[PDB]
Amino acid sequence: MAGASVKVAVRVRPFNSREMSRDSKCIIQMSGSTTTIVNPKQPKETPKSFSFDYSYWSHTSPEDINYASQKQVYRDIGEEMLQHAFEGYNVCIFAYGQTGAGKSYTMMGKQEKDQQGIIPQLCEDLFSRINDTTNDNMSYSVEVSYMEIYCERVRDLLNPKNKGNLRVREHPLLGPYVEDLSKLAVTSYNDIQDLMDSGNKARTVAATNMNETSSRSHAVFNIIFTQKRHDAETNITTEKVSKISLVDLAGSERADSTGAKGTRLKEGANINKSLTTLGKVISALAEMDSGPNKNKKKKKTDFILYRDSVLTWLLRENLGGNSRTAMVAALSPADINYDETLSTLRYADRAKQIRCNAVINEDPNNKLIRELKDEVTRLRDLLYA
Amino acid sequence: MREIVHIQAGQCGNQIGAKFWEVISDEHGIDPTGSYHGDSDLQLERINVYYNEATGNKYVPRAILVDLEPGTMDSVRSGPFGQIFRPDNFVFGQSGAGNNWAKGHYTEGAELVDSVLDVVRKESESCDCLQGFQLTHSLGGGTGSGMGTLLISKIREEYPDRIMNTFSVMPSPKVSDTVVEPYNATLSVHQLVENTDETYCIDNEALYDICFRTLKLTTPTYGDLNHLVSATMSGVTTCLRFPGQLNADLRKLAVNMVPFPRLHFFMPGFAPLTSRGSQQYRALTVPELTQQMFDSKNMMAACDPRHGRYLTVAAIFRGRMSMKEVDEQMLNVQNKNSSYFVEWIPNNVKTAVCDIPPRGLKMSATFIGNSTAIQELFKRISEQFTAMFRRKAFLHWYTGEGMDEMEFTEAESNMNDLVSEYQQYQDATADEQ
Amino acid sequence: MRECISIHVGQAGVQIGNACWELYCLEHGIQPDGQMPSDKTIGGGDDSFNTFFSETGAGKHVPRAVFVDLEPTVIDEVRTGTYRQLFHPEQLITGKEDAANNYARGHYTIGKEIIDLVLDRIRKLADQCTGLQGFLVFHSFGGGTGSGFTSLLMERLSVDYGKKSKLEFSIYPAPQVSTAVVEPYNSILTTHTTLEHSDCAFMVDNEAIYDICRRNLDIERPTYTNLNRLISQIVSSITASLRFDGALNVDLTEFQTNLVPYPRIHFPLATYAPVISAEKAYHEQLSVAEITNACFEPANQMVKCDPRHGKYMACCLLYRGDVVPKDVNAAIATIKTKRSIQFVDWCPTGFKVGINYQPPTVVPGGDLAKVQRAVCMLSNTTAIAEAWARLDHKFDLMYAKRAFVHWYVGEGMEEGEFSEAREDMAALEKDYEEVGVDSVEGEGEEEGEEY
Ligand SMILES: CC(=O)O[C@H]1C(=O)[C@@]2(C)[C@H]([C@H](OC(=O)c3ccccc3)[C@]3(O)C[C@H](OC(=O)[C@H](O)[C@@H](NC(=O)c4ccccc4)c4ccccc4)C(C)=C1C3(C)C)[C@]1(OC(C)=O)CO[C@@H]1C[C@@H]2O
Ligand SMILES: Nc1nc2c(ncn2[C@@H]2O[C@H](COP(=O)(O)OP(=O)(O)OP(=O)(O)O)[C@@H](O)[C@H]2O)c(=O)[nH]1
Ligand SMILES: Nc1ncnc2c1ncn2[C@@H]1O[C@H](COP(=O)(O)OP(=O)(O)NP(=O)(O)O)[C@@H](O)[C@H]1O
Ligand SMILES: Nc1nc2c(ncn2[C@@H]2O[C@H](COP(=O)(O)OP(=O)(O)O)[C@@H](O)[C@H]2O)c(=O)[nH]1
Ligand SMILES: [Mg+2]
Repeated sequence: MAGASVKVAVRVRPFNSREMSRDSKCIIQMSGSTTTIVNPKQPKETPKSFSFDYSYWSHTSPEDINYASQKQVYRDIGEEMLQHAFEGYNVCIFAYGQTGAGKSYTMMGKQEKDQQGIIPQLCEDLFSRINDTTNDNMSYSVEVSYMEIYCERVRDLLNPKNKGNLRVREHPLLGPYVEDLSKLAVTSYNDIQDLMDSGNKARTVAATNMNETSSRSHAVFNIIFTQKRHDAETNITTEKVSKISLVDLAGSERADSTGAKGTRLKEGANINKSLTTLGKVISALAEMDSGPNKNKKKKKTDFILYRDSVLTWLLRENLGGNSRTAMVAALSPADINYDETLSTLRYADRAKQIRCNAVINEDPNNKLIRELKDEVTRLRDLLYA
Repeated sequence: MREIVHIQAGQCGNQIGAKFWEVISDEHGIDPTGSYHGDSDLQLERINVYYNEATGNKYVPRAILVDLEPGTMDSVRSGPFGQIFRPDNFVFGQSGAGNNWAKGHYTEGAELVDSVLDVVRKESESCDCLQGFQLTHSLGGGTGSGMGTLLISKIREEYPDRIMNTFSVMPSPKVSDTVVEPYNATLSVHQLVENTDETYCIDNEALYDICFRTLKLTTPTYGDLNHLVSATMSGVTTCLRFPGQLNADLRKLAVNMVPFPRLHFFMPGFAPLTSRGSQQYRALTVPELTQQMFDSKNMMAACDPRHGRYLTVAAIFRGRMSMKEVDEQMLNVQNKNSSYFVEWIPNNVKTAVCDIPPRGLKMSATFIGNSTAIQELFKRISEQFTAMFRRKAFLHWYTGEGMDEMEFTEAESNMNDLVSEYQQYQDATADEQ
Repeated sequence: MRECISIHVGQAGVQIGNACWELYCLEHGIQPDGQMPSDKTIGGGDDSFNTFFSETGAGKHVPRAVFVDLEPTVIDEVRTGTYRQLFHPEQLITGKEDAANNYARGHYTIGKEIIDLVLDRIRKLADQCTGLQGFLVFHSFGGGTGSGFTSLLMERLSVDYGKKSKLEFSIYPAPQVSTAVVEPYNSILTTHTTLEHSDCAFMVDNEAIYDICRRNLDIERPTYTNLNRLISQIVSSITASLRFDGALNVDLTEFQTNLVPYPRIHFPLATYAPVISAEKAYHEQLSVAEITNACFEPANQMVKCDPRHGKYMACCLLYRGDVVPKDVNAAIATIKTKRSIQFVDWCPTGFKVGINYQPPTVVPGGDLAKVQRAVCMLSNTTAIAEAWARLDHKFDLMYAKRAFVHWYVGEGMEEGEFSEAREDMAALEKDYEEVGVDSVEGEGEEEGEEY
C-alpha cells in the first residue's frame, strides 16, 4: 500500500493555424500555481480563477523565461513515476482535454522527434536504462496491450478481427481482467510506435460541430513490466511485477455543443457518466491520503467504490493499492472557446482541489506617494535620531 | 401513451401473473371472455397500457408466459381466466431445468430464449411509446432465476433507455422448500444487481406472518400470497392509468428512490388491512393509513427496518383526500422517527395522490421503501452459500453443464460488495476518523 | 387593445390556469361554452374584453392562453371537462413520457420535440394582438417540466420578442414540507433563467397558504383547489386595472417602474387582505384602514418569511371596490408612523397606489365571503433572501456526496453547470445584503467649511 499522492497539472498550448488566422485573444494568465480566465461577453465583473499543483505555460514557442519545455514536464512527472515503477508498484497516467486544447501533443509530441511528449521519454528511459543495466544475474520482460472502453463495452485494437465485445472477469487473486485480450512483447520503442499507430487507426471516431474528429471512447495502453533474478542458488524467482497504464480520456460533452441526436447523445451521456465516476473515485483516494497524514487516525477504509463503471473497475489495481497517479489537462487559448476551457478547468479543479485566490494591485501614483511618504518618515527619523 | 410489456417465467411467476391479471381485469371491468362490461367511463380511457384491441371490441393482455415444462401452462389454460390470453404467447419446452441454475441459463434456456425474444420483439414493436418491462419470477428455482436473468440481460442489451422492473421472491431465512437454494440466489443476484433499474423484494415468511397475524387467516394458501403481491403490483403503476392531483410514473419513482445506481432493492407494502369482522371498529382515515403503512410488521420483505436507516421512502395514495393531511403526516413521521432516516438527504419521502381508489375501499395506499436493513437478506444468503461452497456440496451438478468454478467466486464477491456499500450509509454519524 | 398571453406549464401551471379561467369567465359573464347571452340581453357592449378573450364572427369568445405539459393525464381532464368547448383544440401536449423531476429531460432531451410547436402557436396568438402589454407565465419550481421547459421557453421568448414584459407566478419550495426529494437541484438550476430573462417574478409557498386557510377560513383539510382559487384572486387583482374603469389606474409597466430599484432584485411578495369566511364576514367592519393594516401583518404573508427581519424597499397597493382616496392616505400615514415596519433610507416615498371600481366577484361553491372592499399589496423587500438561504443549505447537503447526480448527467448536463449556478445564487444573495444596508453615515466624506 502507498499514499494516494495525486498530481494535478494543467498546460496551455499556443495558437493553431485557424486561431492565428482570426483576430483571437488569449484569456488564460498564469502566476505561480494559479491560472485565471476571463469572459469576452462579460468583461466587467471579474475573471474566474483556479489553482493546481502544476501550471505549465507552453503558449509562446520562442519564449525563454518560464517556458514549460517537454523535458521539464517529463522531469516533473515521468522520471519520478518511472522510478516508482522500478520499485515494483503500479503507475497510471490520465490524459484529458477537448479537441484543440492539446492532449495528444502532451502524450506523444511533435512528428520530427525533436521535442518528445510523455510516452517517448518514459519508454526510451525504460528501454535505455535497462539495456545499460541488465547483467547475467537478471532478466527483464516487457509486454504491451491496448484496449478501448465504448458505451461500457471493452473492445480490442491490436487484434484486427471482427470487433466483437469482450467479457470482463475477476480472477480471485489477480483482480479484474479481460478474456481474449491480445498481449504482445516488445523490444524497443519503434515496436511500441508501430503497435500504437495500428491500434489508433482502429479507434471509433465521429464528427461533431466542435471538430471533425472527436474521441468517442476511452483508451487504455497497458505496459506489463516484470523483473526476474538469478541468485547464487538453484531457486530462480521473479522479484516482482509492475504495470504502467497510459490512459486517454474522451472530453466532456454537452448537447449545448454537440446538437446531434440518436447515438451521438447516448455516447455523450455514457462518457459523462464515466467521467463523473472517475472523478468520484479519484477525489476519495486523495481524501484517504490526506486524513491519516493530518490526524494519524486513518478514516477506517472509506471502502472506495469502483464496481460502478467498467473504466474504474478494470483499473482497480492502478488507482488503489501501492500506486501513484498524475493528471494533465490541456487548455486552448482562443477567446472564442470560453466554456470549453471553463469546463476543463472546473473538472480539473477536482482531485485535491487547491485553494485559489486573486491579488489585485493599487493605483501606481498612490503607491509612489506611499513610498515617498515612507521615505520622508524615515528621514524625519534620520533627523529625529 | 405509456405501454408496459409483462413477462413471467417459472411456476411462481406464472401463478402470480395469473392472479394479477384476474385483479387488473376486475379493475377495468373485462369479462373472462375478453369483452367489456364495466360501468364507469374512465376504465377505457387508458386501457391500452396493459391491453391490446382485437376485432370485435375484445381486449387481449400483453402477457408473455415462459417455462420449461408444460404442466403450469396446462394449469393456467384450464382456469377461470385461461382464455383471455393470446395462444401464440405460450412459449414452453419439455424436460425442465429441475432446480438447476446452469440448465436454465447455459444449456436448456439457450434454445427457448430465441423464440421468447422473437415474441417479445413482436409485442414491443406494436406499442406506441413503450415505457418499460416487468418480470415476475423466483430466485430459488432453476427456470425462474436462470431464464429470467438471461431474458433481463438480452432485453437490456436490446432496449437500453426503457425502465426494467422485477418482482422477485427471495429465499426465506427459516422456511425452505429447496436444498440448493443459496447457489441459485447468489449466482442470480449477481445479474440482477447489474441489469435492472428497480427490484422489489418479496419473501414468503413475511407474507405468512401478515396472513397469520394481521388478516387472522387460519389456513393461508398460495392464493392469498399472490393476492397481496398482486395488490401491490396494481398499486405501483396506478398513476399511468387514472387521473389524480399529483402523478408519479415509474421513472419518477426510479429517479427519486435511487441515490446511486447499485442501490435499487426495495421493500414494498400495502395498507390498509382490516382482517374482516373488524372493519366496524377501525375508522379509515389518512393518519390511520400512514400509521399502518410504516409499521415494521406490515412489510413483505422479512427485514426489520428498525435495524438500519431509510435511504428513501415513497407513498402512493389512492382516493379522495386533502393534501395538507398527507404533507403533515409525512412530516410528522420524519420528525418523530428521526433516528431511522439518513441525515444527508434533507427530505426523503416522495408522495403521490390518485383520484380513483380500488374496487371497495374508500382509500388505499402503497409503500416503496429503500433502507439498509435489506442487506441482512444478502448477508444471510452469504452465510449459507460459503457454508456449502467450502466443501463443494452439490457442485458437480453445476459443472456438468459447463460452468467454471470461477463464475461462483466472481459472484460471492459481487454480493459481498453490495452488502459493504449498503453498510457505508448505515451508521448514524461519521466524523473523528 | 391591451392584450396579455397567459402561458401555463406543468401540472401546477395548468391547474392554476383552470382556476384563473373559471374566475375570469365568472367575472365577465361568459358561459363555459364561450357564448355570452348577457350581451344579447343588453343588446351591445364591450363585455368581450380583449385583455383575455378574442371574439369571432358567431359571437364565440376564445381565451388568449397556451397550455403546455408532457403528461397527457392533466390536459385530457380539460379536453373532456366542463370547459371542453371554451379552449381552442391546440392544447400542445407531448404524447410521450414526462420529464420526471429531472431538469435535464426538460431543457436538453425531451424538452425539444415540442418547443417549436409551442413557439409557433405563441407567434400566431401574438400576431392576433394589436399592441401587446406582456406575458404571464405560470410554472412551479421543483418539477422537471416547470423548470427545464420554462427555462427553454423563456430563453427563446427573450430572443424573439425582447422588449415586451414577462411576469412570473411560481410556487417556491416550502421550508419543511415537500413532495419530492430532488427539489433543491431543480430550484437552483432554475434560478439562473428566472434571474436573467424574467422582468418581475412573484413567489408563493404552499405551507403559508395552508396556514392562512387554517387560521382565516377555518378549513382544517384544504386541498389544491383552495390555494389555486386564492392565487387566481391575486392575479385578477393585478390585472384588474387594464379591464375596468377606475380613479387611479396602474398599467403593467407602472408596476415595473415603481417596484424594482435595480435589475437584479425583482422578487417581490404578494398579499391579499380580506380573506375571511362567510360566517365571520359579519362581526367586522372591514374598513380600508383594517385591510391596509392586515396587509402588513407577518402572519398573512404568502411566503414563509418574516418581514420584521429585513427592510421594505418599495410597496404597491391596488384597491378594489367602494374605496375613496382620503381613507387610503390616512391608512398610509398611519402605517408610516409604526416602528416595527422599516424602510430603507434611500426611498423616502416608498408607496404606489391604484384604485379600481369593480369589486371582487364570488365563485359559486367557493369559500371566500362576499365583500365590498379589497386590497392587494406587492412589496419589494429584503426578507426573502432568508428563504433562499434555507434552500441553499439543503442543496449543499446533497451535493457534497453527489447524490442523484447520475440521472442529470445521463441526459446532457456537465457536472459543472451545477456549481456554475450555485455561484450565481450566492452572488444574488450578496446583492440583497448589500442593498439593504443603510447609507454610510454622511455618505459624502465630511462637510462643514468656509462659505
Ligand atoms: C372492507 C371491504 O369491503 O372488504 C375488504 C377488506 O375487508 C380488506 C380486509 C381486504 C380483503 O383482502 C383480503 O382478505 C386479502 C386476502 C389475502 C391477501 C390479500 C388480501 C378483500 O378480500 C379485498 C378487497 O379489495 C379489493 O377489492 C381491492 O380493489 C383490491 N382488489 C382485490 O382484492 C382483488 C382481488 C382479486 C381480483 C380482483 C380484485 C385492490 C387493492 C389495491 C389495488 C388493486 C386492487 C376488499 C375491498 C375487501 C375484501 C373483499 C374482504 C384487504 O385487501 C385489499 C387488497 O383490499 C386486505 O387488506 C385490505 C383491507 C380491506 O379492509
Ligand atoms: N399551489 C399549487 N402547487 C402545486 C399544484 N400542483 C402541483 N404543485 C406543486 O408542484 C410541484 C411539482 O412540480 P410540477 O411542476 O407539478 O411537476 P410537473 O408539472 O408534473 O413536471 P414534472 O416534474 O416533470 O413531472 C409540487 O411540489 C407541488 O407543490 C397545485 O395545484 N397548486
Ligand atoms: N503545450 C503545447 N505546446 C505546443 N504545441 C502544443 C501544445 N499543446 C498542443 N500543441 C499542439 O497544438 C495542437 C493541439 O493539440 P491537438 O492535437 O489538437 O489535441 P486535442 O485535439 O486537444 N486532443 P483531445 O483533447 O484528446 O481531443 C497540436 O498540433 C499539438 O501538437
Ligand atoms: N409467493 C409464492 N411463492 C411460490 C409459489 N409457488 C412456489 N413459490 C416459491 O418458489 C420456490 C420454488 O421456485 P419454483 O417455482 O419451483 O421456480 P421454477 O421451477 O424455476 O419455476 C419455493 O421456494 C417457493 O417458496 C407461489 O404460488 N407464491
Ligand atoms: Mg410533470
